[PDB]
Amino acid sequence: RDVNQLTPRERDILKLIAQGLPNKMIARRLDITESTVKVHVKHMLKKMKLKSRVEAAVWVHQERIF
Amino acid sequence: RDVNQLTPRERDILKLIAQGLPNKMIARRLDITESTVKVHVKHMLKKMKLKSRVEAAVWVHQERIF
DNA sequence: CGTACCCCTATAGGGGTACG
DNA sequence: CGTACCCCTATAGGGGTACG
Repeated sequence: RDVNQLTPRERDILKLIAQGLPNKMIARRLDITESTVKVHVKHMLKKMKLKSRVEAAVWVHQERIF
Repeated sequence: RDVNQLTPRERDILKLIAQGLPNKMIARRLDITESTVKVHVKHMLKKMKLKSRVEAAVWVHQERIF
């Protein structure tokens, strides 16, 4: 499970997720549609082999990735 | 925002959420139905003024509640 | 309090295609 | 890659009643 294997934008989303933001807020924050955010989210989840955004949030904090 | 304001069972749920577990898994781990888990989660969220289980997980880690 | 439902809407997520 | 949608099911959440 390596964070370097993610694309920049995927790391942008993971960071906002780890801060507790719902997809709609992440979209407004990055000024892109929720649709696009949701695409990055599932790509990130599959790559990192995580089952949900909460697991990604927890993982990011436990492993102090950011 | 104080963790002591929650009931014991609500802290039980909060801990499992901060470990990234979905409600169904929390029910099986605690040996209660998913319905009951959802009640505790709902109560916990309102009392702690959190908008989602993700904010609850992120809060627990940032403030090192547990 | 903790248990376990009911009702409903909102959010998330997993597959796909398409195109600068 | 990043964008933005399509499809769908799954999960989450907010209100309620009930009862030992």
